[PDB]
Amino acid sequence: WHEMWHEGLEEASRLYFGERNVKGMFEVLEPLHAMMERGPQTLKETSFNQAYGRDLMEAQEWCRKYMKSGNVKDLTQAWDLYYHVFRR
Amino acid sequence: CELALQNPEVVALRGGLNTILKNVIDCQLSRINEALITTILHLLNHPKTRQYVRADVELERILAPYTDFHYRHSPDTAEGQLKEDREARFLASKMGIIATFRSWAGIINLCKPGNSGIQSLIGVLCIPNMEIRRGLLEVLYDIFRLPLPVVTEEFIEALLSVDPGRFQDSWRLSDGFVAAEAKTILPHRARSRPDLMDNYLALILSAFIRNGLLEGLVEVITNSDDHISVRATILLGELLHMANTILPHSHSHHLHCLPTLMNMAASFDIPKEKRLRASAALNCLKRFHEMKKRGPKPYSLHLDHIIQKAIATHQKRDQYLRVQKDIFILKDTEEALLINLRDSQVLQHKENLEWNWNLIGTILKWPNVNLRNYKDEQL
Repeated sequence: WHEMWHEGLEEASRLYFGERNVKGMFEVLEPLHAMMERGPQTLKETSFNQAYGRDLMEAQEWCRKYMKSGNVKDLTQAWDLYYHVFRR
Repeated sequence: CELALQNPEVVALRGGLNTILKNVIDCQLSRINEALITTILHLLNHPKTRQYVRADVELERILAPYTDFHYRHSPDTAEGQLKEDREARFLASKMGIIATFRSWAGIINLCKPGNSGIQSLIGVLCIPNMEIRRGLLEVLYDIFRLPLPVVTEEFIEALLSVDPGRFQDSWRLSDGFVAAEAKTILPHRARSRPDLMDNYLALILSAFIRNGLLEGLVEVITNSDDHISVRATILLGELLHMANTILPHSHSHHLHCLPTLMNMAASFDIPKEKRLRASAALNCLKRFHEMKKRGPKPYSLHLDHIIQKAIATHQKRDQYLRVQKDIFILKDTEEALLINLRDSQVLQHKENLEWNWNLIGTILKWPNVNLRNYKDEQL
């Protein structure tokens, strides 16, 4: 699970910062948003819940604060959370 | 008579200090501000609230030195009868900015005046100071977010917890998120009081009508139990002193009142500790802090040896009158020998291991009727 979020952040950040991506960035993120509906079952899946599973569902709300106008301060907290979990 | 002439002289001195630059008249302006603060402390009833508004408007220009604002902040904490309750937005965008920039400037006089102003705002009222608490939330969070490179960042974090005595509807946005971060990096005696104060505030919020504002902190009560126990589930790391400080503060919070763990969180905390003790030998060493709460004798043997464990259990007493205690220690040594035989009977003769695992059948019925678990505590 935690192996794919590396390139999932490295693509979705660098497209938006270098190649002027607007709608394709959500297309890159949407396989990752269509994954966490099955739920944790095992011990490693519980460790992923207690290690990272607090800000992955919440950051979509920040995306819901981005779709109305496209503000900067309504999205940079999600970038802060992504840059915090990327190093971890 | 005299007060109406003294307030006009202070207003003229403030106007002359505002009309000045003031490069060469900085000491004279500081002396005039000290004299005005002494006159306001001697008399704070003349003539209206316009002088306080002029002093609050002149306080932004007096923070240039910034030693001149440290004497003016002391006057606002003595004449704060109804100026903060009427006009709170006139200084909320300046006092919080002066308190947030005091850590970057490195001034003790600017750090003491902001703490004195925060204490004067916390001691007067709490419902009327909601805007001042919301405006100073970033200055209260920057001390907890930058405590690694600053030495004075840990002083404001202890003073910000004294201001949140009620904590009902003051901020409700970053109060519980930063309270569990400073406790996992401070010492045992410095985090034992803050965790107990947070548990008392959560119990007071659950007992009052604002039960929904503190019902989501159980995960905040779980991660502090997960930073020493569930931290070695994926990858083992140490941080041994941090885990030992997090286990002792959690043990003190569980032995202080225990109104939060019972009864939907203690069963999940005991199962996580049982899974961590049955995972490896590194995570199984945190049980002694679980044993130091009621049956404390963990420093008797330093893992050496199996023959010296009975001698350590015999020397764990005083031992003036240990007639029954010697028989209890002999029974505990015989039970440990039976457990060692069950461990050495792996893995085709595990009936004794199942007898040791199911050895709490009559002990659970005896403690529910007579409340006597001395043999269970010895085992």
